[PDB]
Amino acid sequence: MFKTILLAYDGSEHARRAAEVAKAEAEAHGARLIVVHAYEPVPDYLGEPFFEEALRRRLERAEGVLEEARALTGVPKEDALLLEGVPAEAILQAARAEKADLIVMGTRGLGALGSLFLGSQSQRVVAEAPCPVLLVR
Amino acid sequence: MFKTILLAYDGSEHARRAAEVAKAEAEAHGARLIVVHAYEPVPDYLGEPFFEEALRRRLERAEGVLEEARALTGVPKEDALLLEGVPAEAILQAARAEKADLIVMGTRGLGALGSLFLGSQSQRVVAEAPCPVLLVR
Repeated sequence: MFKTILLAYDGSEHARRAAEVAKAEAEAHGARLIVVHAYEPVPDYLGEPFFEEALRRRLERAEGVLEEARALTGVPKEDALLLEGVPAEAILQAARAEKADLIVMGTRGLGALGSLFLGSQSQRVVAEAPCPVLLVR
Repeated sequence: MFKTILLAYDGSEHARRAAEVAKAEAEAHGARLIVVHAYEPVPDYLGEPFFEEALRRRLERAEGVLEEARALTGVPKEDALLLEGVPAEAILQAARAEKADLIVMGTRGLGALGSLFLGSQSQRVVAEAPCPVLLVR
């Protein structure tokens, strides 16, 4: 059987630190490490040609952030997932689908709303995760 | 150098599950596991002989809960600590003093006030911990 560590990464300093923690946990447990970056879609009230230009830049940056996480953790490309949607929901859906044993994530980052206690996306994952959550500042 | 995993234990089902997680983390990392149980003191407005009888029962139960955690994790007696005071503050003071690398704790338990999102003591530890926190339901 194998254990799976899921890292939520958004390019924030919190997430870089979470990446170092998740790499060490996967190595210590002999577990598979899956890295996920989730991005919200460009809003569709933008008109031509702005929508299309924003769609291209948004995806290119999202892929640049996920490539960074793959470079910091060393996981194969198939294990670095790019999900479009509400971040916490993407993370929780990946954790369920991958039968994750632990989700490692920064205390803050991942979305636009949060407090100095937790970002709104980390708080939703802590409330609904199907496995233990390792929070990293 | 050595890594230290600190387990907060209160005898709740959350804490029993956290104990299984903390035992596996210490084994996987080759880390020292310190188990802490914190209890609040008997209130001193109780009169004689009630105060003294409550003092004796409270300490005996606190030691029974900590012995349970030592039996579930296998740590030596010197590594199972019994602290009297506000739970989260005892936990955070132990984590600082023991240079903890991770605190593993249930999402709920440890005190008298909490919500269905987190107990008030887990929330304070998440807000102030000197290291990453691994929350376990």
